Amino acid sequence: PKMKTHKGAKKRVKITASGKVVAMKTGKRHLNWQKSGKEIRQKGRKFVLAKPEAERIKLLLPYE
Amino acid sequence: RVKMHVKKGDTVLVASGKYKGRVGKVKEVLPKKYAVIVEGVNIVKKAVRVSPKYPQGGFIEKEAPLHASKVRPICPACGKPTRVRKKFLENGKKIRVCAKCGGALDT
Amino acid sequence: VRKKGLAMAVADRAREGKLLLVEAFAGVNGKTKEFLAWAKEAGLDGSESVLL
RNA sequence: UAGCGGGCGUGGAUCCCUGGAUGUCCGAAUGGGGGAACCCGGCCGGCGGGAACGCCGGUCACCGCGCUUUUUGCGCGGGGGGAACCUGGGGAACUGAAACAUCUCAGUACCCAGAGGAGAGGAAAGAGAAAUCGACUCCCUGAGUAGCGGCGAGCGAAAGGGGACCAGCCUAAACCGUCCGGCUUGUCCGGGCGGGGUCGUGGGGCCCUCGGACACCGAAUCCCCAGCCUAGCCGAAGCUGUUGGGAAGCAGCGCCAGAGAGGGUGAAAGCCCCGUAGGCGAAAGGUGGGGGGAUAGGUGAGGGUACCCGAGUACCCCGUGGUUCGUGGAGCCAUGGGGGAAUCUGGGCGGACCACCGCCUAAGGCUAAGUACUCCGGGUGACCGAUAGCGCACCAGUACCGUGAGGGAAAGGUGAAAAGAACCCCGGGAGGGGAGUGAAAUAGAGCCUGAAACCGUGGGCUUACAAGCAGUCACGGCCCCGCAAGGGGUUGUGGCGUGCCUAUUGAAGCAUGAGCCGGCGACUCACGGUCGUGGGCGAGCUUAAGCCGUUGAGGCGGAGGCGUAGGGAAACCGAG
Repeated sequence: PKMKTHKGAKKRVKITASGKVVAMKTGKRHLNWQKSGKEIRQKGRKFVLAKPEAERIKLLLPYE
Repeated sequence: RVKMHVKKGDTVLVASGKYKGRVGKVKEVLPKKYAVIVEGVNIVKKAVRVSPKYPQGGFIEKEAPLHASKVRPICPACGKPTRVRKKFLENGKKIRVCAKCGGALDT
Repeated sequence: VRKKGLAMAVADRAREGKLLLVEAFAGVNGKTKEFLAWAKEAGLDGSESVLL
């Protein structure tokens, strides 16, 4: 029956409604202290593509 | 139920294929496997020397049966499928407009 | 699509010329030879089959 | 299903339809039994002469529910099966997560039990955001959405709306009348029975008030009739010649039709036989609200009082199933323990909970309809033809496997029809040689077809000094087809040559599969996605369930999904 959208990556990723899957930056959690603002403002967003074609698929049915 | 045919043991022609157009006699309805023994299929069996009923001469047969779908009605004419009517009382089966059941004796 | 279907198909028959809508059929009781003589008169023959 | 042999019908048998009848012994077995189909027995009654032997018909085990003076007992039912469908009572493991315990598989297979054509369920402490609808089951979209999770695998609903279908009510308790119980006779506590009422601007009670009224509606119930099934009845139109064993096929004319569906008729028929369209049919039985008589039975407004509205319950806690909820802030339902209300400012819910506003009246009950399925009747198919098809085409749940639970085969066709082969001959028979039969015995009796691997007999070429994945290229010998030219074949010699498949860095490998052949046997589909493609469409597309029609006949049905705005997780900003 109807394939199930993967609730997970659905609950945690973006793709601009043109087809370019663009995600969210990590390595940002339990660090911060000896680090600097450079890593801060950089640790504000992310990118990606190529295998996020397979991920663009994994989204599935409602596309999104 | 309705093994019933249309042929009666009286006298009727034979539009067959063996001896086509042979005058069919008394007919003898046998049985419920659509067949008839008219007076026709004449062969001879190789019966043994059976001393009682077949003395020192045993090689003989007469009239063997045949198929029932090999005959057609008879009247003062020819075959042609029979029409039946309820006579109000009895049940006469006059022929194709041409009269009389083909068996008669008060019908 | 299928609307045009009928149209196209039916209308394409019309391109050939094999067609007609009689006002009312003369054989009024539904018996064979009525429609038969009727057909021999209405441009019919025997070798031609009738989505009638 | 033959012979022997004897009967019966137009005083309408057989055969089909119905009702009853005889219906032994087993089996829920049901008198007691017992290793199933066997062995005993009591009382009512009978026959043999029948008091001892024996039969016949009668009668008898248990549970519940309802009556009988406990008593003697009377009463209706129960209990068994059942392929699927069905509601509850318990409840797996393999797997997925590439381990694996949360989870999943699934409350799924499986065990119990019971219920019936149905059930299950079922008239609102509902559903949920608007002063919205209004029992139940079903189909659809909602939507893999909302939720859920080592936030992994994965699991995963409800409102709304588009339709099927349509159904409403039995009561307790308030109060009252009676018979019974007992009691600390008493203006009494419990019970059986009738009246009485049924709820959301609350409903009635009781008295008082309005005027309460012919009527007005009318079952799930009563009964009957059209019909429906268990058998049927009838029913359209042809010959002559012709080859052939046999015509239905070949020609000549003719014909029925509301019927040219099909099968069969020695093969290939609209007019041969059976039948097809159409038209009628139940004496007896079963089935039916389709229509109606009839029946149970239903309907009002108002003041006061201050009576009752479902108790080991709701409510708090604890241990918790189900649901999206794996316990999270955790709701509602259900319940095992413990604590344990009230009778309408009463109660439960609006997702912890308090405030404001709405929803509905609990803890007793019955309900058809559309749902679900295939033991079964008929009907059909871009279903199969004896390794297929159901396991079982023919006597398949037979053989035979094993004590056992249980396993589970094989095996079809002569012809139109038996005409199914007398008589001679050899022979113990068997089986054949002749004859005779049919169109034909190359259809000869497990007999239409008869192949392959396969074992024989005749003939042609070749072989007894010779080293072989067995052939290949050329040439000679040869024998037989050939008009020519050539062709088959066969091998006398010599140049060349390490089988097939699988597996491997890599095989002749002394790695393996394989004796040989016939046959059976493996990349499909169901949902959705996704790229490319053929077309209708155009900022537009297309309906789903279903309904109308159909007898391979289609159209209708815009709920909904698709598409134009995205960007921030969000509020929301807006070609920004």
